[PDB]
This record gives sequence, C-alpha cells and structure tokens, in this order.
Amino acid sequence: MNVGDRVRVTSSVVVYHHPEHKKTAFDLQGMEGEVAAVLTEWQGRPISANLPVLVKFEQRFKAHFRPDEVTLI
Amino acid sequence: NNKTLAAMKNFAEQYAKRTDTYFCSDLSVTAVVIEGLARHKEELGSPLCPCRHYEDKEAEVKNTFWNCPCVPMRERKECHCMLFLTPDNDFAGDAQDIPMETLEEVKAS
Ligand code: SF4
Repeated sequence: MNVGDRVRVTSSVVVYHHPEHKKTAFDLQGMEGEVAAVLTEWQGRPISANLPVLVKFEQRFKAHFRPDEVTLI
Repeated sequence: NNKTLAAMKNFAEQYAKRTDTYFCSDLSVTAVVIEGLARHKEELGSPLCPCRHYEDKEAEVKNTFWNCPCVPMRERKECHCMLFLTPDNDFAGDAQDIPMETLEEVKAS
C-alpha cells in the first residue's frame, strides 16, 4: 500500500462524521479516495491503531479503514 | 486527580447523549472504564482508552487514535470498552447518566 494510492471502499463501512450526513449513518461503500497515511508507528514507536489506512475523499472528508476494506483502484 | 475523575464522568454522560448512545446495563462496567480513562488522563495527559493493552502508551497518546472518544467511536460509533453502546446492543441499558456514588465505589477498590 502507498500514500497516494487511489482506492475504492469495497466493504460496507457505516460512518457518522461525513460532512453531508453529520451525526447520521452513511455507508462509504463505493466511494473512491486517496490513501493519505498508513499508521504503523509514531516516530519509530509502533502504535496499535486498528483502522490504519487513512483515506481522503472529496468535500474535505477523511475516514480510517482496515487494509481489507479498501481496494487499490 | 479527583477533579479529573469528575470531569471524565461528565464527559461520558455528555458524549453518550450527543451520540444517542447508552451506558452498559451494568453501571459498574461503565464506572470501571470511566475510572481507567481518568487514570490514563492523569498518568499520560490524555484519556487513552483503558480497555486495551499497548506496547508504547506515550506514542499512542501522541498518535491520538485511541484517545477517548477514539477513531472507531467517532467514525463508526464502535466502543470496544462498552462505555458507549448503540441502542440495539444487547448490553445497552437505558441510562445516559451514572450516579457519582457508583464511580466512588470503584475508587474504594
Ligand atoms: S473504545 Fe473508544 S470510545 Fe470506548 S472507552 Fe475506549 S477510547 Fe473511549
């Protein structure tokens, strides 16, 4: 995986922070964005984020995923 | 920081109401998690989730993923500690408030 990769949310991922659906359930499945980060450590010290793939989408929106929920476009 | 223990309790109650989430039907579960959040906040400076183990807690607090309300709770309303439960959850009671007395009992032990 790489920062900059374009990905499609292929699993069903229901979120509550989308700017167009603030506080309400919205499935991101099918949306396409770009990997902004892959969290495996903080300044050389391994960290345990369990949704390590941060993906940026249109409308100033980002969300975190497991590697298995997204597919390289 | 007993001021911090009270601040954390207030946080939990306000966050549950804002997210339409409920406390565990067993409020001692809730109280243990609230006390752990406060302990972590006192020790580390931030309310690192208390129901997980970590290799490097200081790095975790800097990264911020697991600082309460964590990424999974903020984005997906998923709370592994069973502090904030959706209404459909089997372990959800009906309280969005916890008597201060209950947290004081967990401090007693
Ligand atoms: S799972 Fe997340 S929301 Fe629940 S107590 Fe831990 S940090 Fe807070």
